[PDB]
Amino acid sequence: NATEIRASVGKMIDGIGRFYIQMCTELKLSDYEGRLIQNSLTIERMVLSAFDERRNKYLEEHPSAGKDPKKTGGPIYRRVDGKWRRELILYDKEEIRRIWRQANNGDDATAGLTHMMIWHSNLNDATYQRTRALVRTGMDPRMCSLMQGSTLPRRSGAAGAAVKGVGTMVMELIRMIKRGINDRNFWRGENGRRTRIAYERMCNILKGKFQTAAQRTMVDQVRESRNPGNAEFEDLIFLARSALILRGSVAHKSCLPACVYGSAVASGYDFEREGYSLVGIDPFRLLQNSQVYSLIRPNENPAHKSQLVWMACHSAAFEDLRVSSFIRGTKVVPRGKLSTRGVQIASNENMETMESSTLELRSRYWAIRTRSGGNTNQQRASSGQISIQPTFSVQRNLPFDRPTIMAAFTGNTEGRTSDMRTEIIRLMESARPEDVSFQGRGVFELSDEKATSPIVPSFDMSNEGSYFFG
Amino acid sequence: NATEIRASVGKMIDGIGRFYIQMCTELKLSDYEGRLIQNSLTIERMVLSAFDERRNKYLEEHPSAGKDPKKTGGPIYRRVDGKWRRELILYDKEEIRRIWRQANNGDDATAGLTHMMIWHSNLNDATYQRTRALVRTGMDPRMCSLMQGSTLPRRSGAAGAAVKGVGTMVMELIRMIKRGINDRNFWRGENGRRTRIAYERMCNILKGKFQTAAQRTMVDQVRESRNPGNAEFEDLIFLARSALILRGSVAHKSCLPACVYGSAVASGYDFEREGYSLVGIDPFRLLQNSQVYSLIRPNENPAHKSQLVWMACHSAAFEDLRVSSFIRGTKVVPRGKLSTRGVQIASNENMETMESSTLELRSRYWAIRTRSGGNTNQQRGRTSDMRTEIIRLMESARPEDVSFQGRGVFELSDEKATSPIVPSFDMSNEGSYFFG
Amino acid sequence: NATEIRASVGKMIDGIGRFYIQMCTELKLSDYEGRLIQNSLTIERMVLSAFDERRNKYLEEHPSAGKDPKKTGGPIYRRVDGKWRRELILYDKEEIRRIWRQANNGDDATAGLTHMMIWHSNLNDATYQRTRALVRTGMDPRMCSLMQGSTLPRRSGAAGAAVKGVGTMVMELIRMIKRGINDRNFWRGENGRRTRIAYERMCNILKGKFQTAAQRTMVDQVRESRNPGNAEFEDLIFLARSALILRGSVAHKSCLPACVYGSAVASGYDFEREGYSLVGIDPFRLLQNSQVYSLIRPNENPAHKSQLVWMACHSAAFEDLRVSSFIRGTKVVPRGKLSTRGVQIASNENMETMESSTLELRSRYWAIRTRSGGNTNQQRGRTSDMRTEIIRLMESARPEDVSFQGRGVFELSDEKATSPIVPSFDMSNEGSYFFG
Amino acid sequence: NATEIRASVGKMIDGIGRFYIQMCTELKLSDYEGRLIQNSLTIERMVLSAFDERRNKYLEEHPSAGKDPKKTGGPIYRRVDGKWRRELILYDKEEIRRIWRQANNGDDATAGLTHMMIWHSNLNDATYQRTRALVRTGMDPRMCSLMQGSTLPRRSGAAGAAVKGVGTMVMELIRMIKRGINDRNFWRGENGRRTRIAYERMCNILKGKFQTAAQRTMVDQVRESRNPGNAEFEDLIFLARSALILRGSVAHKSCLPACVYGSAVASGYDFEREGYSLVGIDPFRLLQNSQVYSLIRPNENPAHKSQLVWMACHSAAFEDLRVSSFIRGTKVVPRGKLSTRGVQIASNENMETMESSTLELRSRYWAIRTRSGGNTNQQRASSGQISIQPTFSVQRNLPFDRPTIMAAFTGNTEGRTSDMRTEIIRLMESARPEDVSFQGRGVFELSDEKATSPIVPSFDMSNEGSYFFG
RNA sequence: UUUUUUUUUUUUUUUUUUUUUUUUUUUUUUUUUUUUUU
RNA sequence: UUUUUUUUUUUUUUUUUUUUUUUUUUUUUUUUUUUUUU
Repeated sequence: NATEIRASVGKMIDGIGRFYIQMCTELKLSDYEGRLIQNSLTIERMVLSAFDERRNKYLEEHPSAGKDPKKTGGPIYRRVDGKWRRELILYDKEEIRRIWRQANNGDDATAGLTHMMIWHSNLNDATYQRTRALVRTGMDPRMCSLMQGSTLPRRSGAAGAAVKGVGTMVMELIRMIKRGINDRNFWRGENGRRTRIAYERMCNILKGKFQTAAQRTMVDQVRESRNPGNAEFEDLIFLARSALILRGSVAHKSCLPACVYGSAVASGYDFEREGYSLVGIDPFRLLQNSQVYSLIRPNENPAHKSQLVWMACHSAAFEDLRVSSFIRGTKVVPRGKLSTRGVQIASNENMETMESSTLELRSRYWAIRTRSGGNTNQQRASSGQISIQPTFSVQRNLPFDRPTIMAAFTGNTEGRTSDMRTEIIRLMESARPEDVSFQGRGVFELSDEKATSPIVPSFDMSNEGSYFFG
Repeated sequence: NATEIRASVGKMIDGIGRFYIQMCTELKLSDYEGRLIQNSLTIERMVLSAFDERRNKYLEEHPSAGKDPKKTGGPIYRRVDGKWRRELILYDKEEIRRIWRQANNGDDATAGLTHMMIWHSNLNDATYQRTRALVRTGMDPRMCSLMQGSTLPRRSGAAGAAVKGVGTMVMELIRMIKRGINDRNFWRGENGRRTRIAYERMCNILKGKFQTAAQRTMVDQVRESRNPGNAEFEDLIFLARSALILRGSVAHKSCLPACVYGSAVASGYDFEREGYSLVGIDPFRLLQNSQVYSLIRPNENPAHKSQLVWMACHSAAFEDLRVSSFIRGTKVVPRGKLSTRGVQIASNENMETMESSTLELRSRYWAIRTRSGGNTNQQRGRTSDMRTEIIRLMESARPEDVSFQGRGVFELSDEKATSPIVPSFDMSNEGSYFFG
Repeated sequence: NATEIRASVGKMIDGIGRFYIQMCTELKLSDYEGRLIQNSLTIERMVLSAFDERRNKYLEEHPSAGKDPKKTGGPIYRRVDGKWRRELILYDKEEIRRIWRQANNGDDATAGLTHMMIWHSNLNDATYQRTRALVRTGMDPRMCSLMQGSTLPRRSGAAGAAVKGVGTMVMELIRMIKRGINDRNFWRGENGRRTRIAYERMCNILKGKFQTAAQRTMVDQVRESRNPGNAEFEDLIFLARSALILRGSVAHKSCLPACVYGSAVASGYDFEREGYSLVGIDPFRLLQNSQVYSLIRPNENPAHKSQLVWMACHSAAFEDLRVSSFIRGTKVVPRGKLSTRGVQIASNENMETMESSTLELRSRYWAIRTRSGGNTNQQRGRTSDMRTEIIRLMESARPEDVSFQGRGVFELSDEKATSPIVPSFDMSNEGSYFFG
Repeated sequence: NATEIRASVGKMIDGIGRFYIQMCTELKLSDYEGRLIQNSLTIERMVLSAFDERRNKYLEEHPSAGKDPKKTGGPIYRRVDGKWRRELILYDKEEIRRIWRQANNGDDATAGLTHMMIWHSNLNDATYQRTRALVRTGMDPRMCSLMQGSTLPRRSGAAGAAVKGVGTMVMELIRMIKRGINDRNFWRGENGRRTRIAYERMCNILKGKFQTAAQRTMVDQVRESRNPGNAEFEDLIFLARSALILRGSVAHKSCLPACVYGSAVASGYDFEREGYSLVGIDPFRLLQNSQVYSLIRPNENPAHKSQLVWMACHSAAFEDLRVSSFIRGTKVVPRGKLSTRGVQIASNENMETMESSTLELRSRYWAIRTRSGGNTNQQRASSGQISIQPTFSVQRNLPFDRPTIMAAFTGNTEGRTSDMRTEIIRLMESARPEDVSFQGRGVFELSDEKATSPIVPSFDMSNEGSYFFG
């Protein structure tokens, strides 16, 4: 059943919106100031810093960074008669802990935490990607497309684990492998057992993420190494560059600004009654009647800022630019010529230059965002019979597929790293930049609610560039 | 003597046909509607749901699935002036229990039950095979050929046990082994004793099914493990992949549609007098003058549907395609390019698109279907030592060894197995593989 | 350092004595009634029934035994002008929980709980030993001497675990082994893991209790059996009958009546300041100026009752009678001819016959009670190979080997263990055996 | 609790009495004829022949003995104006089966069957004992005292098994041993397994019956012989002659004539309400107001017949004659000079000589009949310590009882047949014909109901003879 | 001439996947900024 | 200087027993009668 999931997510987002309402009440902010992305961003880093129970425990025993008992940051932006001023207001965690507890009807609301931290990961992926760490591990900077959910820490649950990219897992596992190579950390102690456990948990997340059997089997084989040394490093680099084309089925969770939920809840649009969805039309239509204000530099233009905000909201920064333009209806400028900077404001930037203005989020069309992959790799061992059974008593031969009969019996087991790299190469050669994907699905219009009739897009606009970076 | 067996099976099928006659009388169906496979299929799931005494006892204590006191399903298809309509008519078990009791002259007729449930297993094997469960147990999907009688539950008797495939038994035993591994279920209690008993019963069924001494001995030694753990899992997987070539002597019971028997009985062809057989010419000649109507989708073609129905009737879906074509006289299309779907109709499919038409069951020739193995086998401490002889026998095996010496395909006009004709195919590599 | 342990035990017993003072205040009992053992006994079963959190949780889900929400028993004995009357006054646990919490300065005082439950175990061992269970497990009734701390449940900590006898652990482990033999209880579930854990905890307690390397090694090897069946049963019976002579180093915790502590605390003798000890002179000198009243049957004599009470207080019921007589200065009658019964009074006994009188606890001498073994041990693939060395050590053992060299019995007037006097008994065979 | 057992036995005897009422109704017998022991005796052999399901199955496949489809015997005695006549009326089993089924409220009433068959065993033991079979097995005729419950077949349950004597079990086991010696009957077949099972069931019944540990252990040891040959024969004969003095705790079930229950039930004395007991005062007071008529030969005297009937009712034929006389208040004549014959009438005896008269069952006193033994054997291994533990740290010896320490360790196990016969002989020598038993219990008066105050009997009447046979 | 046993929740939307899927903590990092520098 | 874990019904009439204890069938016997006879 899907009604229960819809009711649960509706209750969750209703609690989130009511917490936004109460923060607006408590902060004594104006109507316009309640529609600013920066305030929600700072408040949500406060949120994560209050539920980072692991870091809370680590910092209680580590009283450093000067005045840091329980309070961090808090750069609240406020309006005086047109001008803007930032105040470093410090909030302790504990009162906000209870205000959450009262906001979700006595519950912890950790799922909502996962969605906000994923949405921060989405905005981070949209704005800046780290080839710095990608080459710190030595991997080439060609794979920036697989840094989805990179900023997400381990503390997130299965829902958070679903949206993390393959390359994010590759980076996380190489970090552990390099740490275990630097020092003899895999001893029989509890630390070794726990890092082992986290390792197989991340690995079965990986093998769940993939779709074709060959990569799943080679990930299974990679596990057989009890002592991760150097060979597994290139093994999993080969895994990553195979996933470049043999991409994993990674979900795309549609989270929206802290305000958008608050404005919707304030108007009385209860999500529990009519139901809510995270993949369907829902986050699209809530943005159809949403007003958002944002802060812009004197050199920054708002036209690219709105498009980057739409990137961050719908996590489409790693998609084809042409498709995003089609849903937008307007051309989406790649990051090469974006005359804008990061959404977040540096702590040293002055305030006389800063100017607030609206953001455009309206899109002409809407589409479903499933956690599926492209259809192209379909040529190997077609599932079929190997033996036959005599039904009629007729003097005839019994056809046996002998060369596979030896293959099943071989000797011990089967499957290797380079052996399977051979089929990786074969499949890559079979792959073409022409294979059309997502057959049977199309882009839909806003006026339709039940997915009745789509329109098939068709682009012949040469080589405008389907590459957000470079 | 063979006359007594023939008389018994003739009486049984006569009772079955008379029950078909009475259901036709009671359902107020027309002559054409009495020749529909779907009606017989639904009625026979009603049959199994009425004699599933174990499930009856389990569901009486488990009142779930909404309105389910005694009645399940019942999608009866009916004609209005060319068009078709399904009615969800619910029948309770008990009245049909007594109608059976009166249909077999006061007897339970459990053997007939076994043949109908086997025929459902035959149609299921013909239509869809489950690599889903085959890989749920982790076994590779290369052995779909040994899923014969897979849908058959344990409740069937020895006659039902004869036709179940080796792979079906492998799946059933691995299920029990995994259940005993998940929890400490082999205690000295009655449950452990009874599952133990069922285990040796299934195992001596297995060792009866095989023919060569080596596999019988290794099955004997697999029994010596009082605690089935993980090693026996690969042991019996090796047994299965050895039976891939060293196939077991599994019977092929020739059951026919619920209607075919009813039409034959209605015409007055008493089977007790002239005798009946389940392996010989009998089910062939009854189909020589049988008319069958069936329901077909607007995209489905009837040409492949008739061949699939012949598969289901004669359980030849696991045989060589070339031989089935020879008896048919027409080419039999493998499942790779069958532009058809399952015979059974989904509960949500609309009725304006559905169209009824005849099915062809005539075959140019007839052949005996014995429960023997290929002549190639006659030409040829732990489990691994015997695995060595398994490997050497597999190496000795060739894809050239001709089997079934001294037997041939026969013509319809002959009744006493007088003179056959030797077939000979040189048509390259058309493909002797129904799947793939 | 030993000062911290002395301060801790002094604080603990001071809290216990202050709780006794407050119960005397709250119960409105007279001065004489505050010196009765029966009242303290009933109050301390109330104590254990209030901290038996496991049983509290088990009984909250199990509302049986009629009126048993939170209150059990409570047979308070009171005096009217010489005569005696029992009232079944029921006290709930929770208020006494907070009165404890206020009695130990906001602490739970679980250690004191361990000492009171051990002292109940000491009195139980002094009064009655169960050959009933000893033969329920089938072990012979010759080993009644190793039933020390038998009544102690698992809930006690390491201090409680120290005083439990070897035979008590043998009984507890055989109970678990028989339970695991009756049903397949060692599955991979959490229950099996937890019983496994309790098993190695009890086993390393066992191997800590022993002194010679051979028995420690054979206990180590008994662990190697992942599935405890029947062989381990006789293996650990052999372990027990080896510990009959190769005794384990089991402590003897010197706990005293609930009143004795209360009278001492009431007089103002703070134990924190001057320090307190559980093994040294301390419990001896507190009894040198302690007055105790007790209830006696019209047929029971008080002379044997006082000696049995001294047994219960100092846990000397399993020691040689001659030594206990030497410290007493008077002959100690063995249980064979004790014309007395159990200290506790049956729920049906009438009250007109019951008579209260003093008890004598004065002893002429005092001695240290260490958790060591006899000096005789220092003078000296499977389980059977080590059983061979067990047999040869038993043969090397003699009933003549004198133990405890370098230590002696001391006089009361000395406080710092200056000069002892060596005892010497030549009084034939008076009988060094409390039972039989 | 004892109330439930009392209610169950009361319901059972109420059903029995109501069945007696209905048989009196159906047989068209007079009031006097309903108080005849012979009619109840014949009817109860009909009862056992109707529930002997094993024999029913054996005789259905064995149609012999002429006219014997379902009907056996049935010598009903009737009065014509003073004279007596027997009619061989044949009743089939099945209708009486349903009349029972309706008499116990839809139940089978097998327990009542056990009590009636035990009461037949009691009367048989009172009247005639078989030294014929006792010497057929070769055992001497000195042990006629242990033939209690000898006629009881195996079909009885645990309640029936409790009252069977030790010698009865000895005879039953020797029969099986001789059968297994004559032919190789202990094969691995089902028959051998089932006779094995019956063997250990009879043996743990035996070891439950005994009281002293030595005989229990030697019975345990006798079991260790997987192939019962000749040695076990003398082994169990030694067991029997040891039980001659070391008697087993065998119960004495107090069943009464078929009529006595019927007369009590007919008068309206419901046993369910006031409760009923099988060991206490109950069967005594029901006989205090019971009238019984019986058939007597022209040479037989009724005075000894009444005493023999009291023997049969209370199963006191194996007790001391002096005690039975004390409860009677009149001298009880031993079987040596009883000028009477068996209660049952031979099939050929004429009817002109037969005369009916009353029977006396009144007793001056009453006593409890427990399933306990005599107190005398109490001198062997007095349960006591073997080791000591040092409580005080004193320089002293550690007393160890070494000769028993070797005995526990010995080598393998311990206990034999002749080895234990040695302690049998020692105990027999310690036994005396003077040891008084049953201390703390006494004979009671009729007027008391709650066992308040007894009177101690004392006999100094020389050697009148405490031996019913000889 | 070879045979009707029952043990705690499954399945006809469909033909080779999906299963209604989840808050763990170990010795110093990061919002001056967008692909280097430590 | 060595430590509070919980898994389906027990126990203070009392000191070494008792445990509220149960319808299985395998090849020919027995009521002339009470200790022989086959």
